[PDB]
Amino acid sequence: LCSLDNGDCDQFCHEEQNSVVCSCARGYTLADNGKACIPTGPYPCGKQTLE
Amino acid sequence: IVGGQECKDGECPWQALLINEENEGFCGGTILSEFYILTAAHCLYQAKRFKVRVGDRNTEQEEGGEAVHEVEVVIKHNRFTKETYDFDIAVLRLKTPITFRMNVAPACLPERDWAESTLMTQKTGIVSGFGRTHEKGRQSTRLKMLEVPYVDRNSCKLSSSFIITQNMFCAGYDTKQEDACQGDSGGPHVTRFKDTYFVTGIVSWGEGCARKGKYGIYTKVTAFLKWIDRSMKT
Ligand SMILES: COC(=O)[C@H](Cc1cccc(C(=N)N)c1)[C@@H](C)NC(=O)c1ccc(-c2cccc(CN)c2)cc1
Ligand SMILES: [Ca+2]
Repeated sequence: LCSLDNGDCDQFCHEEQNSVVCSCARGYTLADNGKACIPTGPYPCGKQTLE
Repeated sequence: IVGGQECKDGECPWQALLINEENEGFCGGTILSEFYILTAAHCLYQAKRFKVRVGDRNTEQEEGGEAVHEVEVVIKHNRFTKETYDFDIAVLRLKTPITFRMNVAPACLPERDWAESTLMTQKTGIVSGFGRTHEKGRQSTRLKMLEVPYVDRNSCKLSSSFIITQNMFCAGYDTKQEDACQGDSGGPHVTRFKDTYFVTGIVSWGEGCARKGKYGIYTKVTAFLKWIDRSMKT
C-alpha cells in the first residue's frame, strides 16, 4: 500500500482500512484522481521558485 | 556550510537569516508561512535584539528580493535545556507578512508518521545557510546548500561524545569534509520528495565541523509537529 511506491500519492499517504488514501500539505488540493496535489496559489510550499 | 554548493537563484527560498543590530547574520531559519519562521532555540541567546531577513543570497550586495522583518513574538520551547541541547526549537512570529516572490517561498511542514516513514528513510537531506565554510573560518557571504545523508541512529549515537536525545538525529559524513557549521544553526534541513521540499530538521549542533568520525546533529522536526502547529496558531 503506502509502502509500495508511496501508494502513488504525490505527498502524504495513509493506509486507512486496508486501502491507500492520499492527502497534501497546506496550500494544495488533492487532484480529482485523488493522488496528485494541486497548488492553490502562486508560491505553494516546498517548491523552488523559478519565476 | 563546509564543502557545499552555492544556492542558485530560487533554489533555497525557504531560507531566512537572523541578523543582529549590527546587521550581521548569526543564525539561520526556515520560512514556515507568511508570518512564521522556524529556528533553533539556542540561537535566541546570541543576541538581545534581532530581525529576520529573507530573499538573501549574497550579503555582499542587494539583489532586491530581500526583505527584513521585525519580530513580533518569539516562541521558545518550554523544555529546551541549554546544557543538553535538547528541545532545540523555537518559532518566530513576524510583525508584518512575508510576501512570497522569487527566492522567497515557504517550506512544507510534513505529517509525522509519513515523514519518519518516508521522508527520513530517504537517502539524502538538504541543509543550507551562511555559516562557516571551515571549522575555524569566518561566516559565509554566499548562501550555500549541502546534500547530507541520513545517518544510522545507532552509529550516530555511538560516534557522538554527548547524549543524542530522542529530539535529535544525525546527518552528514563520517570522514568527508561536508557538514553544517557555526552560523548555519537554526537553519533548514529539508527533504525533497517528488520535487517538493519538506521541513525535516533544524541545524542544531555538532562537535566542531566536518570532523572525522563526527556527524551533524539536527533537531527532529517530526517530533515537534504538534507543538509547531499550536505555536503558529497562537
Ligand atoms: C566551529 O564549531 C562549530 O560551529 C560547532 C557548532 C555547530 C553548529 C552547527 C552545526 C555544526 C555541525 N558540525 N554540524 C556545529 C561548535 C561551536 N560546537 C561544538 O563543538 C559543540 C556543540 C555542542 C556540544 C554539546 C552537545 C550536547 C551536550 C553537551 C554537554 N553540555 C555539549 C559540544 C560541542
Ligand atoms: Ca543581498
